[PDB]
Amino acid sequence: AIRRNSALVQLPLYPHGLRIQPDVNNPIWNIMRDGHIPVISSGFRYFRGGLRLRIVVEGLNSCVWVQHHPDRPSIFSRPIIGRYIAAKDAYRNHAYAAYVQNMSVNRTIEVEVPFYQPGLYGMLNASLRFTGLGDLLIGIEGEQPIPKE
Amino acid sequence: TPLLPTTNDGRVTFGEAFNDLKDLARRYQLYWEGTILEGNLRAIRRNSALVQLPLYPHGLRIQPDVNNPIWNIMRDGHIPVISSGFRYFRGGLRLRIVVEGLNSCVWVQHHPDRPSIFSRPIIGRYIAAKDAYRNHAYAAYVQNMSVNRTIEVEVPFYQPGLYGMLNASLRFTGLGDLLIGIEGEQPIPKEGIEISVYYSIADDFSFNIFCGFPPMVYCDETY
Amino acid sequence: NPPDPTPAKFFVPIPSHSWAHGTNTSEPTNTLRLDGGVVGVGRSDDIGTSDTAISGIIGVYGLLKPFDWNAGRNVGGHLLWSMPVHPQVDKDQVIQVMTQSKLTQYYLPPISVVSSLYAYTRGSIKYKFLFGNNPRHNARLLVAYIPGISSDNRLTLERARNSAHVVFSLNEVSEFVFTVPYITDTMWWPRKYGGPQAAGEFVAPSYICMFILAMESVPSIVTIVPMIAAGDDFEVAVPAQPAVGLSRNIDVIYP
Amino acid sequence: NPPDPTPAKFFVPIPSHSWAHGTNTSEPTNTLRLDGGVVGVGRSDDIGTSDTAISGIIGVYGLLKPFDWNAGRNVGGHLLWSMPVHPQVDKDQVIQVMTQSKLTQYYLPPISVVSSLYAYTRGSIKYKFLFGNNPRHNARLLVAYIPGISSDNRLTLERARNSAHVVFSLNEVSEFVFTVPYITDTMWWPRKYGGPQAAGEFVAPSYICMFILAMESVPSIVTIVPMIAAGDDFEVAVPAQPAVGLSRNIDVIYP
Amino acid sequence: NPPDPTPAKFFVPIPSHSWAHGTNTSEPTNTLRLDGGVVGVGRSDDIGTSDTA
Amino acid sequence: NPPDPTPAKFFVPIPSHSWAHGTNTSEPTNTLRLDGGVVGVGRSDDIGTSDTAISGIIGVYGLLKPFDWNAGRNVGGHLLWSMPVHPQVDKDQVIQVMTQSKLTQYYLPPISVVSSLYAYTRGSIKYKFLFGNNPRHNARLLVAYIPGISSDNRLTLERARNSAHVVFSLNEVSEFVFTVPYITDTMWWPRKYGGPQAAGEFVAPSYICMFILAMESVPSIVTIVPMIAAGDDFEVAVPAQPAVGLSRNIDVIYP
Amino acid sequence: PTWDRLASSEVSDEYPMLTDRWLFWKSVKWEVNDSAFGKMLVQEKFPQSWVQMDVNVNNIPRYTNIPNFIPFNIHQYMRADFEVKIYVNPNDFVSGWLIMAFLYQGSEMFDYKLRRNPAALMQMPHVLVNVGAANEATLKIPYRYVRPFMRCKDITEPLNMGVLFVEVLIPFRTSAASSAPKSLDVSLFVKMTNAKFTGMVDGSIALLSKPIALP
Amino acid sequence: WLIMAFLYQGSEMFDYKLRRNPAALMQMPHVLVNVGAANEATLKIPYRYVRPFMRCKDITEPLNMGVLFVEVLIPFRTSAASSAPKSLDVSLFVKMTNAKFTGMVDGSIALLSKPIALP
Repeated sequence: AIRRNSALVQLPLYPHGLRIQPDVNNPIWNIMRDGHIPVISSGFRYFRGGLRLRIVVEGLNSCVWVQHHPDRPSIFSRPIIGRYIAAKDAYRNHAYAAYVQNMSVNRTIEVEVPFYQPGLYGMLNASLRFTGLGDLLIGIEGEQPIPKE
Repeated sequence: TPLLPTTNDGRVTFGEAFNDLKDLARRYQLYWEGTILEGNLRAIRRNSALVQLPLYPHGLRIQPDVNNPIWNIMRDGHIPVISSGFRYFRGGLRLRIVVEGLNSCVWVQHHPDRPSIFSRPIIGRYIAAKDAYRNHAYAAYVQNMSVNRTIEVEVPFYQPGLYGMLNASLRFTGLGDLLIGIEGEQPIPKEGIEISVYYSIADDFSFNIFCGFPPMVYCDETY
Repeated sequence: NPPDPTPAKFFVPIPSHSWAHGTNTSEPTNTLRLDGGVVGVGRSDDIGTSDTAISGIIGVYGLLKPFDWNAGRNVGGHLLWSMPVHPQVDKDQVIQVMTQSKLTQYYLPPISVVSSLYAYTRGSIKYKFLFGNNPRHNARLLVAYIPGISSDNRLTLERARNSAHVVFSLNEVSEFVFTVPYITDTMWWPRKYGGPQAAGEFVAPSYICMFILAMESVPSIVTIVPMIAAGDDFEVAVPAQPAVGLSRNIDVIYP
Repeated sequence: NPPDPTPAKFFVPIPSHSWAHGTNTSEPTNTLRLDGGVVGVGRSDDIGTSDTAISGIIGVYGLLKPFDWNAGRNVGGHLLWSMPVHPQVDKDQVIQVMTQSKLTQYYLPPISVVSSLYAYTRGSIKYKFLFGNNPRHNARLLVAYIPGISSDNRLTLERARNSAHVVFSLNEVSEFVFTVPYITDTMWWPRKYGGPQAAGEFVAPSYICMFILAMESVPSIVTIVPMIAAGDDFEVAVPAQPAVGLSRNIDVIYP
Repeated sequence: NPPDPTPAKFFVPIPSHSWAHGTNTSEPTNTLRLDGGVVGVGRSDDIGTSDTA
Repeated sequence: NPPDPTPAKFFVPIPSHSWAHGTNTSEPTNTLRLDGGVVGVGRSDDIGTSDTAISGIIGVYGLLKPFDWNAGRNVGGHLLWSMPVHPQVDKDQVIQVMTQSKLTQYYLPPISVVSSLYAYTRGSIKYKFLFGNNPRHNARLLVAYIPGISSDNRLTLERARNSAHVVFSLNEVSEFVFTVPYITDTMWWPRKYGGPQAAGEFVAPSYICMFILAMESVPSIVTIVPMIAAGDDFEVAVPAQPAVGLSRNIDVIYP
Repeated sequence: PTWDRLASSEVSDEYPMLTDRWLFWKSVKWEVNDSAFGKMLVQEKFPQSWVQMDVNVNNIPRYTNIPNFIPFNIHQYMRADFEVKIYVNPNDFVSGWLIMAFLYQGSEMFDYKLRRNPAALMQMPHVLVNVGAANEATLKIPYRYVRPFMRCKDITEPLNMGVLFVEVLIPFRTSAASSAPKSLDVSLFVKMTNAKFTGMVDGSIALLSKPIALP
Repeated sequence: WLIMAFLYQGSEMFDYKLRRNPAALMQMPHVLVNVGAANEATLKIPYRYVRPFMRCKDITEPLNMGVLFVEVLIPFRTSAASSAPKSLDVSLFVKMTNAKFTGMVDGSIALLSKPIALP
């Protein structure tokens, strides 16, 4: 409601991908199931590395900050949308690794999330609970017109 | 007692070192953000100043309020906190001014010989009579906002003392006002314009005499 | 005017440079100077740097709230004072300044403030105790630390006499320094007042406790003031949202 | 301030870098770290790599559904078990877990899963058989493979005794390993459950068959469990749409 | 973090590369392969070329 | 036609080059010439340069408004003339040309005009006095300067005889040159008529004063004309909004 | 410079005189009458079930009683390589097979219950045991865990590094007559190879609890 | 116990009154003084100031380089009897190490004023 520098998605980062919900209105998950990366990941118990992401956010024209919270537990297996994002991830924080991109210049963000986490491994195939590389947060940077659709 | 074997400030487990607070202060953070509406601005306005932004390494005096909550719950960033522990500094700043909703040109001037009069930014019309327009011969930088909406500028340390005072309240304590302004006739849209200023330390910056930290507050009891 | 045909290169336009890069990089910027090279503010030895090297900061002792000892050797085999050992000290162990419907202002040590700026931590912590007696008094103290217990419910003078402990004679010096090492199952420890987990759902990687084992010419009350600084082998890991903020403006807006 | 006139270069703006490139390239990206160089997570020998080298994976045997042999030497000159030899095993040769109106879950061997990720394949396949007898029983088995026939309608104990076959004595070991080589007219073989052609319109590049040629103190029933792994000279070719998916969520939405 | 001030260069944006060039040039393209270098289909003597001279 | 796959580079588009860079850089521009290299206007020795080196400009004396001495040795132990020593001379010490409801035109010395273009300054200032007597007259003068007082209210012939002073005999030459050095607590001094502070809230870094200690064949009136130029060790610091403008058009538009 | 030394400044306490020998643990008995494909004879959190094999009358494990688990009583962090031997007792007139494999930190995978099927057990490190020859078979389990040290007592669930499986690869099959057995006996011997204990405290400073079973 | 620390140009910080608490004084350069032993303790204050020279007279407020604190770290505690004191005496000795004066004028050319106290 009061949304001036606020988070849009709280996206838990798993090498084995999210728990795919297969449904009717986007059929890449129904018929392809999940990609080659969840399949290769299920065969292994641990991993030690980072991810590379590409966030292509359509229909938005100003700026899209992306923050990485490496000290956050792996609480959910789904992404949290908009308002429901917790009270303390609901806005851009200070001093976390972030990256702002103006969407008029380019609509594709290329980011690499590092492995900042204290164990010998990070757990693949999961269900403190510091198993992985914590939430990535995507958000708008100012007053914007959220279009219809 | 026995000592714990080293990891080189983290280079052994992660990939990098973390041995200097000067290095964390080189990661940008929000300096000031606000809106400027058409009436709030000046009447005969053809080459005029929009904000007069006092430049402090310890940041501005944060007003925590309801309509932008980065200040209420996060308080101020890592740079005001590291700055409060030191008495003097000798360096410049790096800024990023992201001015939204404006389509022509945005001159940014640096006035290094100006006193540190305010601890807040001055908006639009209220900007003093002699900073109200772009001056000559001051270091400036014009950027057309259609090409790119982000201005990257580095303000130098042009100021005559051995130090510049951190934690302040002639009075030549710091690196004076930065001025942001429009370069021509423009349509100031309804809902004004938003300016976001990010800043950090420059590579020629320093923190000097370490006195104590002041008393802090915890973020976790803001609600 | 020879024609130069070279195939155009693919380039990806972006609006700015890295927002996260602090070190080991060179960043392009438009400098508001008359000189167009790599220029830096002038210096001498006295305006001179690396006064921000973390070990030099977390080395400075910071004072924790003074507790006192009342009517000697006093109460036989008793627990005086104890706290979980971790870089941010517990809010009840810190000199406070409350004000009504503002925030609470804490005089955190230099080690606590620096550890509110990072995500992990590890290494030994030094405690420096200062006893407000005078040589007439005598007593003994058992300072011990226990490496894997997080709550004081279970420890007593005979359970804590089996850990690593030094017995302090209460007259050999006023200033006694006691180093609790870093003994854990893991290589980096999260902070207690940033993330990750749920505030009071926290486990410090050890406990420190102070156990015991009345003239009329001397002051009854012996006051002890504890100081805390990071050991020589102490490190901090990832930059994170500072757990603290300046008290420049202690006002707040609860929901 | 000398003027630098150099002719502008032609450049082609694009939105991102290669979506397909895995190896032998360097890709630009904005890394969310404090350090601005080429940085990688720290390591030791034990957290250490190339545990994903394909030959190391497809080398691990995977179990195929156990069939049994009933009442000895039993039925004179008979066909026990046979299947087309190709890296993905037939769905009726695999331990299954049906559920009603969900998908069917198959315990594919390590060789089958890896070959669902690639477009072509070639090389020998190892079969490891394990006989649940005990030395009292005896029999003989003719395991042969025929290189160019795709359906078992036409083969019998005298037609299959003219191919490359080994006669296994059923008591020399429990674990017998039988390698069917790669003999084809072509250099790469498509998979059976991805593309190209029409599912059951498939031709494996050979058939393997097991032919035959009753005490009361010993168990009548001898159970045989077959294991399958890729040979030493086995390779996979082009990355393609995986023929399989994880059973993490076995729900589906038929049209 | 030393500041690098180098004067921006003038560049002329165009939508693609030469439509007419057959020889003696190298053209940039996005190859739909797993390998990111200069790669070409394998050969022997019998699948071998300049049969179009 | 070999394919060249090289990863596209990230580039940040901006509309122009530095507006502030004067020196030590090369700037791209489109030159309106037939020749496409680094070209410059032809020269000889006589059309030849660095006639703008600041020391060569601020070295030229500029005249300040002439005051006169009236009826000799005249008034016992008296203050003749005095002003704060700083690179821009005070507006009442400068030959003026008023006009009604236009601006006021000042004949500033070469040192004053150059110091209206810079933010700081430092170094000694030379004064050259020229006495319109003829050898018949005699008198004495005490020119002294006081380093830290900004207003003449407090000084007198016995207070100013304790500073650094030279006693000038009024007949040894007509042209007397008196250098007041640079003695301050700070390394650069702001200008009086640009920023920073409030005009007449200014403190010059010293005062210069001229103290005293009648024929009928000779002219009673001795006129003194003062000249001012920068010393050999004088420097200017940061380019700032010029405190002055050309009088090409002396019209103005008050609010 | 190895990463167990990067967790604990105190050196490790190594008592090989009272560890590092073959200890007996459990014996389990499987029937002819409920031995099918994929029957689970042993499904234990390992080495938690081995070290806590000795129980009270109120059912709290006590490290004190076996000279092998004497250091587990006085430390809080520990790390060690294991080896599980399985012995089945040779009866000649029956036949059947056992498969024993170990699943590193198995109990917390989202697909745990799907990985019990003995087809999936032939892909993790395993061993096969007959009733004729191939009676003994020794597995090997190096220390592989998320953190360089395991907890020895509660405050949840110390010493849970994996899951040990023992399942029926080929069913326990008998002759149809009365001189045939109804069951056999399967015995599981354990030992520790590189036992490093750290964080030496008292006893009675932490507690154990009645241990929980895998579903 | 007494704690004595010095705060370079303390009087002009925005958070001056918050830095008086003796917890904050243990972070600036300080010394500790008992009544038993540790009677004498010498601080050291090198010249650190915004400009390389300090003013010696008015026209505001010459020679203000910092603030010197002396506070009670552990309260002055006595025995409960009459032979005990009601107070003690604390004496502060100063000296200058590298004294450089410049801009030699007369006297009576500048004035001093009645000095102002810190709040």
